[PDB]
Amino acid sequence: PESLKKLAIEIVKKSIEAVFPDRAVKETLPKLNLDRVILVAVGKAAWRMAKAAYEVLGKKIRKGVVVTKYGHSEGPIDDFEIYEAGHPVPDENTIKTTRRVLELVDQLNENDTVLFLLSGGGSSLFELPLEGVSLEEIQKLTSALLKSGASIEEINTVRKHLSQVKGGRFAERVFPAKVVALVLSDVLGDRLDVIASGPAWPDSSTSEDALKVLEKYGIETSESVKRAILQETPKHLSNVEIHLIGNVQKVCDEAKSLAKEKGFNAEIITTSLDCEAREAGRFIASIMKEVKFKDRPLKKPAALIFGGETVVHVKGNGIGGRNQELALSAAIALEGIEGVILCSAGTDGTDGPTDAAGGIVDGSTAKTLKAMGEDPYQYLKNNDSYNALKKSGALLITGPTGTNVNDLIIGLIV
Repeated sequence: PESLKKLAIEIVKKSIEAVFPDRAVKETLPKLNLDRVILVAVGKAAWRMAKAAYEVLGKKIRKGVVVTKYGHSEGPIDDFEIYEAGHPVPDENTIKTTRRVLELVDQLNENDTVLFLLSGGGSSLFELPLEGVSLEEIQKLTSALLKSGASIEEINTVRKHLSQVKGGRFAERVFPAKVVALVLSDVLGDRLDVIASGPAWPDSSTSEDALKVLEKYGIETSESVKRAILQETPKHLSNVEIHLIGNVQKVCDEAKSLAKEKGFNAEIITTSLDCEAREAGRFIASIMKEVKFKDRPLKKPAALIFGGETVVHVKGNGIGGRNQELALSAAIALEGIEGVILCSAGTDGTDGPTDAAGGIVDGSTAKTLKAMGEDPYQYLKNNDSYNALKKSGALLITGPTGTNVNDLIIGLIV
């Protein structure tokens, strides 16, 4: 009873380890046989990904540079240059460090290779406007577009046409050298045209597209900006190889195999979960009830695996997060059923603005709350999932993982 809870926590903890930067790199990079390497690592996981590459390659790296969030770097790595910069918004340090990265990659020859180690936050952490466009203008134009209700693709079209590195321009500067990118994806569906706005990915959108977006949302812009946009972005790239070394699929696969390794009939139901968090908790609960009482779509002992990135339409003023709402909603749906554990987790280690990664619940959780005089629906209505789970000993606390590939959910039935 106690032990099944422990079993699911271990599976969740060990599944996430499969996408820690160190292990993700070491399980991929050696197979690629890289030589004459300039290492460029950008992202919230930049420092650990760089350290792991150094250990694989050593002096085959001729120069290394690291840009990550303030407070994220963990000291020297041989003689690599270690930098930190603005996130979630780019600042003067972003400009400085990006400018330095372009000094490291210009005038390389066909025989050289850039090892591009990429994780979350790269739109903010990797940026240098085109000559005559200001960072402020970029900050302001983005915010104007968001507020006006522009789509992420429309924001992206405009951003790529204001930048020296987005929209494939980075790969274009590395030319004639090769780009081999290792990507640790925090974007659902691992869309490389969106991840960091595709600095080593061709930009299918045009200057015309960018200007039509601004016109569409009535956003006024300088002459400087409009004539910066007229410089078309690379429509094709010949010097790039991309490998996804971490994403939500890898994490689901590892949980599937860890679960099998423990005697469970295990399957992945989906890795593209994106609906409302509380409604997803009920759907998953309904599947668990099918297994429990009808022994399908898996026979007991069963392990159902889910991955994705749910959302919460915030109506109240509580504290919580998507994974904690998904768990709290499920505990309501599973009240009174023996033999069921559900465990949800942000692979961050951080669900909402909290120290918890998610929830760990069963058929007693809701009645533990009722027996204390609390009402589970009221915590959910008020978006106060964190507190409901703390009161019933159902918070999953992992700590920061040093990675982010969205959400893992696991349901066990016996």
